[PDB]
Amino acid sequence: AKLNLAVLNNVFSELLTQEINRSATFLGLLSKYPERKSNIQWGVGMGGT
Amino acid sequence: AKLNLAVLNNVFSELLTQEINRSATFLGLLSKYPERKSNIQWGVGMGGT
Repeated sequence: AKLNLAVLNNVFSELLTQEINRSATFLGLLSKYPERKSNIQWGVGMGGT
Repeated sequence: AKLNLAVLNNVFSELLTQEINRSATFLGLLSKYPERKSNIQWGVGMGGT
């Protein structure tokens, strides 16, 4: 018959461990640009002469 | 009939040599901590978003 076997409390501690891998490497070097249009159009030149 | 044949002192020497391996290598570098609690509780964060 313990006098504090039901009053002692369970407290965690500030030790959150980052376990999941959410990395972004190839997104991090593509030299981003703000295109506010409907579709990107440029010109490709083949031969023929 | 010899004079000092019965009266002999068998004195030892200062040559105690220990032949045991009481080494603590992996224990001696763990950066020991004191704690006063029932059990350590921390939080491991997984993914899910």
